[PDB]
Amino acid sequence: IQEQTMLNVADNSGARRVMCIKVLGGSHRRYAGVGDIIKITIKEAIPRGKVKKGDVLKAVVVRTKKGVRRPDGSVIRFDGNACVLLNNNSEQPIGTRIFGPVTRELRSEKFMKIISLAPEVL
Amino acid sequence: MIGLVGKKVGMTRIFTEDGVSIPVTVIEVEANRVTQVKDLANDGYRAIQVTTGAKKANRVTKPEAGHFAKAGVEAGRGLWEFRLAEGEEFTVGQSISVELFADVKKVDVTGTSKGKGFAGTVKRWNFRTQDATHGNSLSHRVPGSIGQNQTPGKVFKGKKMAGQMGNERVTVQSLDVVRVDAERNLLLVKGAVPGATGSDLIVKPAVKA
Amino acid sequence: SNIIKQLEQEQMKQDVPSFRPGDTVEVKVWVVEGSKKRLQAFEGVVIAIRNRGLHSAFTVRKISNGEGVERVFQTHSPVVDSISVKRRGAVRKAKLYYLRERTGKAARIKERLN
Amino acid sequence: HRKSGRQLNRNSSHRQAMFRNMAGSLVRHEIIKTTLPKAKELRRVVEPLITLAKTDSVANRRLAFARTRDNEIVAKLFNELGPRFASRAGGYTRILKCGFRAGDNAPMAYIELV
RNA sequence: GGGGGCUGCUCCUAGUACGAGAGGACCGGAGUGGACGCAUCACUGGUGUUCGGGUUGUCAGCCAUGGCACUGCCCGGUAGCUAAAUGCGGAGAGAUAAGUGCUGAAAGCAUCUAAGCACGAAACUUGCCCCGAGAUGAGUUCUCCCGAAGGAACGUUGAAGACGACGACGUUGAUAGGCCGGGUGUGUAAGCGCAGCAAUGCGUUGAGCUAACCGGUACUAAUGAACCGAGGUCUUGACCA
RNA sequence: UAUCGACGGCGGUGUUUGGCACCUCGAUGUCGGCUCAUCACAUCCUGGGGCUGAAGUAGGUCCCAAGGGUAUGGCUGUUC
RNA sequence: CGACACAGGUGGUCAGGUAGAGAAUACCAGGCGCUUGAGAGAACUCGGGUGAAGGAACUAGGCAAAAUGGUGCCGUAACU
Repeated sequence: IQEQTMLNVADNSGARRVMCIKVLGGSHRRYAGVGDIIKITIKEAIPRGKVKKGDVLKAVVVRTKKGVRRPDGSVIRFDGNACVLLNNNSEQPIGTRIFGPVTRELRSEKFMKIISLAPEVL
Repeated sequence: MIGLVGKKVGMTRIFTEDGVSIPVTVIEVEANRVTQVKDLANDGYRAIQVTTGAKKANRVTKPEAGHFAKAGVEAGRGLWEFRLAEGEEFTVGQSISVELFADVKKVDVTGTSKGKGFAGTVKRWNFRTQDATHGNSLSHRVPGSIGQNQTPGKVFKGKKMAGQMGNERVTVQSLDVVRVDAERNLLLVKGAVPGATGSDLIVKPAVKA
Repeated sequence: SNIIKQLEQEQMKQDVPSFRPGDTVEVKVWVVEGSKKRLQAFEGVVIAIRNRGLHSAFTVRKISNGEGVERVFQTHSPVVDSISVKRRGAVRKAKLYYLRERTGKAARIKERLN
Repeated sequence: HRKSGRQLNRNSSHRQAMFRNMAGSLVRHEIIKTTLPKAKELRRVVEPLITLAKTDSVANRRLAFARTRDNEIVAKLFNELGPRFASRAGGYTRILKCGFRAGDNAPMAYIELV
């Protein structure tokens, strides 16, 4: 995942697709991986209620195409890319429910509230 | 006999009741004829041969001792016909692996890891690699930056780069001795051992097991 | 045996490799890995062709299980975390061992079909 | 590089041909004279080309006149030079080196058919 | 003689010390990440005019099976090498500056100084890895040798190699090939039966063909003979007889 | 006199500009960029310290020190 | 003809020899082999093929390359 990339949304906030812009604390030539919080600007969504289409917010990458290897030696790959929108309230999703599975290292050590709302875990 | 030495044959494995299945590196440990033993001293930190013990020389074995008591003695190698040995010289120099080697015993095996010419920063001193799209930019094994501040257009000697190698000594500790068997008097070491096949590797009672 | 397969019958001992996998065959796998609080019960997942696996250390293959976002991944059978498998749909054809497709083309008449 | 594969002294094509011919030479006349990487690979052009041409049958000689374009030395490979090698496996037609000849300095034996 | 390790996050310590509250640390001990450095691939993944298949034109009468466009084109693709792969990369010890002190005068007080002295910097030296007898204190050891010790030339192949080398073997041989077997790659054969009007659809065949690995096995392939070829220098330092 | 700091006075550097024009004037391919090698420091930090309008935290200023690290991107050919 | 046994230039007739829309590839007839050699599986340069994921982010400009691309049916906008 790099800047100007189009990924899908995982929460029911009204947004459909998202376009990456920048990554927080990542001075590298094009990049944004699973677990990294990035500044974004949704493209397709509901242009009313609360100006969705056009606004810039933050999000957390959950699924990507690139394959990641695990301690056992097996690599896993997904179809496309997805992310979850978060508000000002320190690492808190703006949506109600989440869609799609999540990683393990993203539970215990880092987020404990995201796992509680996660339906699947690989 | 601070330890013995053999030639790496290859890597196999032996499933033992106790413990669990684990790869084993076969090492040829055979007849040697140590005529003398060269002892080195640690002057500051520069190896230097104190003396050499022949078939009969109490004038050299004495200095060898004491210096050891002073803990100033360095690694010990002795003029050998095939492979090394220590207290083996005093006897006659003629000995077999059966005399020194038991199984299930822990030993420290050191050796020079395996000419490859010039290599890329990565394949070289383990440098990582361009993860992320960095790899997509087909810039796989490249630091991407020879050095900061284009001016000087110089690369800090530090700023590790590419170069020559092959043609590094490593002493892996805690290497359990599975067993001594094969067509010839060999040794079965648990796991892997530094260096390629045919390379000379030494054995030594595990300093700490 | 030879000094190449003489040191491979132990680790991952050739546990009677289930007749199938074979072509379209979709045998539901198993599991027993913890990853979390070690109390993991059984599990289930559909498969497909995309067969794979050699002599000594063979492996299932590209699972290609529809359920969920999609699929992929697979543990080599046998494995420390392995148990017996079972059957499913009876054969089909094309060329099992290397059967691409099935991916980038998975619908009704499209999947479970050559 | 890699292990010792074939040996294309010239290019790709010049390297099936050359085998055919210099294959029928060691059956039309029990004497031939090439070079070093000479008929050593032509020792192969013949046997195969013998065996599969051993016992007379339908799907045997049909392989003979396929590598060797000639009716003369494809018939004399049977009913002669077989049966003539009845109870003999291999050794069909070997040959030992010989001093290099004039012109192009290239040592050469003389195939022959024992 | 050549060289590097820099930085960040998290846990324990604290929601404690400090503070009205808000707010909010530290020393130290650990785990890990990013980045930059010698190798190795078993695992995951990328390559292939080896190979298998489909198919157009044309020739062998058709069929079968093949030649040609120096893989006809198209589809797939094994080994090695590789990478988005994997294993490894200290601590510690020593010395000054700024500075902190001791003892102590010149000024019988005082004073880190003026003599002397105790400590004190990621950097420096070392550790560690690599190169290295042309390392100009230009090495060490053993044996052989001053008319015969030893050595160069050749032949068969590489764990080798960019033309002048290196390494292994040379019948006290398995080094290479053949054969067989082992370990692998493809996918249903020839023929015939009944198939069928035919393409080719069936049955007999879950049948053949093929290999740039390994083992067994000398069966085959590693002579003969020539030749480069110095001969224990001189003076003296001690011992043996 | 934490910090800021006029008037006036005394200097160092020579990266700027001005001046002179002593030298070249019997010809050493431009600008910018790129690629690649070495050197320097008027240290932006890391390290050790002083002061504070220094409670703590976070900062401001200053000293020793360059060992390492001091490294990148979007628009514009463009150097502000 | 071009200073040369110079891959340059130079008019007419044979455009029904055999497979396709055709004077497009393959192949009789006829003609020819008059466009310097030998031995290991480097770097570099000239032509070219294939490359995962993104894909013009390169560039003065998509230059280059590629894509579409036969035939039949359906259907076909602004403008004129």
